Amino acid sequence: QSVLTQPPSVSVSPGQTASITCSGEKLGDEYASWYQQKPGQSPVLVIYQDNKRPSGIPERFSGSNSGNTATLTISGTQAMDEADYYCQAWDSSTLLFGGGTKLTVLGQPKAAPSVTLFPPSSEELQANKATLVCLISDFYPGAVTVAWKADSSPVKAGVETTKPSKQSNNKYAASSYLSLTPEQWKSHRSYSCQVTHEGSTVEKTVAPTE
Amino acid sequence: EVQLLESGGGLVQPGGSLRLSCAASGFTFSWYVMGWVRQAPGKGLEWVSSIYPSGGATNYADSVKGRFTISRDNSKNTLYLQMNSLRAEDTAVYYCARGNYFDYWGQGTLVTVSSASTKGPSVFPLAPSGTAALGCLVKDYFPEPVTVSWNSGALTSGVHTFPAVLQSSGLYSLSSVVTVPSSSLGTQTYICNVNHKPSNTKVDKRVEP
Repeated sequence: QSVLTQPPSVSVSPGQTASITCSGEKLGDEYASWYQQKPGQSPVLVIYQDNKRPSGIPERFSGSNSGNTATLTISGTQAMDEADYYCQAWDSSTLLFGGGTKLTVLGQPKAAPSVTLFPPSSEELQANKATLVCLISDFYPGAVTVAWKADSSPVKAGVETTKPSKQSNNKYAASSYLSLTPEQWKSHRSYSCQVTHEGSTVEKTVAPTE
Repeated sequence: EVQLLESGGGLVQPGGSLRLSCAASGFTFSWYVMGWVRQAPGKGLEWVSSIYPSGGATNYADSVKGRFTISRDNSKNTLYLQMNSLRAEDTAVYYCARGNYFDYWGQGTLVTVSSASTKGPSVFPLAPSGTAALGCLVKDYFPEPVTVSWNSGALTSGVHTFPAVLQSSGLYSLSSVVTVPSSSLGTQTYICNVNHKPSNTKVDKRVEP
């Protein structure tokens, strides 16, 4: 089957005009459309039939079709335009999408994580398990490294960590879960969650409660 | 105005069958092309199928051809997607969308094709201690999604629900927390409302200091 390829990522400085390209076999003999998808959101049609905007879509969205290439153009780019952008083409018989282009808007301020570490609930402990929860929110850029300590020693099993995911305010979130027995938890004086973000480390510590 | 509302999502076994619906209003249904577009978690969009105004003709993507059946009922303003011989590849959020160029979209229902059992989450309070963070752990469930809210919907600001983890056990776990003035911890109650439709798990849980 035919492919529609898009750049997997595009970066633009604020106020400049984003350009997102779409190409495949025969795209100039076809109509191109484009969709904006924000995190946690349904797609939104921004351009159809190469270069028409639906009512409601701003004029700073433009589309063109030449060569074997469709191109989506966004002027006055700001951070609230960060999103996945999908080209699409019919004709034909089938409906082809592109793999999507991630639109990075540069110049967003670095933001350190708010971290919150939680001890197991009394209830879970009566249920004869234990779960430590490390919540990492509002950080930018979206890379964190997360380490766990029992007292002063690293924990090398029982750790479950999410990758970072873009919150609707363009900052990032992550979580990490350390599973233990009540005994393991009660042994040590404390557990720590250690999150390192862009060279700097935030650490939190809880203890059994007694 | 334009309403596209879906149903029918959930867990299904490989080789099993499942039917999705899309209930529509706000526009003259029988005049529009409709179709389905799906999106597997953290991956890209893919056309599934489309169907003419009259329902007299259909088109399919190669990967679902033979296995899916799109149909419509123009009197009840409903779109269907019969899904048979399900394969793990069919696991995706399924989007309802109107017309030649997908100009309106539903919110999507998630379909999960696995051999595995549903499992209800266990839900535990996450206790705190200026500001204080209290929260709820939604542990060990399958498949997605869960909904979490606070004080039966009433509490909405300061509320953050985290994306889940897929543990190597193949179960999910997630949390949701709420920031509150610490002073209010004495004179205000907090209960998290957690729903997991595929296992009929509904839980309330107070979070106390």
